[PDB]
Amino acid sequence: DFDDKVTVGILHSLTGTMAISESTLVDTEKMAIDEINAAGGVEVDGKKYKIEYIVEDGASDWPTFAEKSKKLIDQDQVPVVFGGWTSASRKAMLPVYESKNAFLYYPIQYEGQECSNNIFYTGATPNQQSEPATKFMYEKSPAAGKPFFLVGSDYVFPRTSNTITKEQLASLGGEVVGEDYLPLGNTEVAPIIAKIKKALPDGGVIINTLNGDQNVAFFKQIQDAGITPDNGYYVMSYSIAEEEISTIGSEFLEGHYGAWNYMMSIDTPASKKFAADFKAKYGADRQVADPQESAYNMVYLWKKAVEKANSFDDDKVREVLVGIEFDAPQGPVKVMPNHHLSQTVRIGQITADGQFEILESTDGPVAPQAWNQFEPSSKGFACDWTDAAKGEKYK
Ligand SMILES: [Ca+2]
Ligand SMILES: [Ca+2]
Ligand SMILES: [Ca+2]
Ligand SMILES: [Ca+2]
Ligand SMILES: [Ca+2]
Repeated sequence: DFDDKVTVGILHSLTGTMAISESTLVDTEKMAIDEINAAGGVEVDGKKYKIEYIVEDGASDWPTFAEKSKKLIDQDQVPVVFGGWTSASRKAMLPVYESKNAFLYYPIQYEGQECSNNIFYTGATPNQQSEPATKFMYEKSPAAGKPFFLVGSDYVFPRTSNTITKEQLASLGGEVVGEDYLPLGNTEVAPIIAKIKKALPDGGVIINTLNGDQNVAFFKQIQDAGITPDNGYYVMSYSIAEEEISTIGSEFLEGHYGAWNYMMSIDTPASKKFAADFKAKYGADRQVADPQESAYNMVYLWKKAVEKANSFDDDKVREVLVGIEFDAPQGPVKVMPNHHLSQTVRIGQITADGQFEILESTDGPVAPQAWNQFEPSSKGFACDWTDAAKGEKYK
């Protein structure tokens, strides 16, 4: 059957405000592991290893993400941890993975402005998400030319994302008329609705960087207040997709937008097979979306790197993972010298049944910019972990 076992770590929020988003990632990672095990496992030095896993609950709590990371690295001695969602959770974890010279694989869309030697990324950087989204909302949406109002959670991802949006929209000649943050999990949206009505009396663009289940209150409250597509108000969201939409109800999201690398509505054999397999394993009701596709790819990229390294030692796997390619559900993906993923970019409008109608797509994959080329501190910097004269951040 198999010669031996390897145990990997899985670390995600199964409780608290982020469980709405992260719970389905554990199921997707498990599906990649079960597919790999059914195909014969991972081959190292002529021997077939079964992939086993340990799942730790990060509990929507950043200090918990750091403590569970110490446990998986030092107690369980896993060769990789698949995990994280919030940039807060990842920033709390980063010093653990760096100080122990370990390996986190992180799948979620984020702000960039980071290039850890101890982290690989499958989530969009801003040039693979928010930069094309900003341009599409300002030039092509029904609110083209109108001002932007920024709403997000009070932590590093939304604050950094919105800094980049402000520089970009300034360069396009657009205007920001509002920027408000809610504490993560906070459901009191009424004061921000009053600010939107005063700043955008004739409709416009709302950039949503809310993370986790406060999104439920946000979409329900804005609709009840008449901040709707029919009244000329369009939301572009970066941190929810088909799974969360299924929990909230598509009646609340129809006509709003998203920007992702994978969407369940991609009409390819690879996309249809991923969605069919997920539903066959976990139920007909179950969606797939970008966060899940990102998490799925992590497990297959890791497995391809191990087989090329002929080692589970993360020191060697991290070296060899740069340049690994995969025929993913979204299309072809490639791990770059900056530890991020070249990915295809899609703009979608949410339909009555909670799918994206794909309106804009790149002809092929876009190279990720870890260091943002709109933000003044990062302009002209890159990351390249393959060259000792380059590293984390060089001109
Ligand atoms: Ca739960
Ligand atoms: Ca190590
Ligand atoms: Ca991705
Ligand atoms: Ca309508
Ligand atoms: Ca870069």
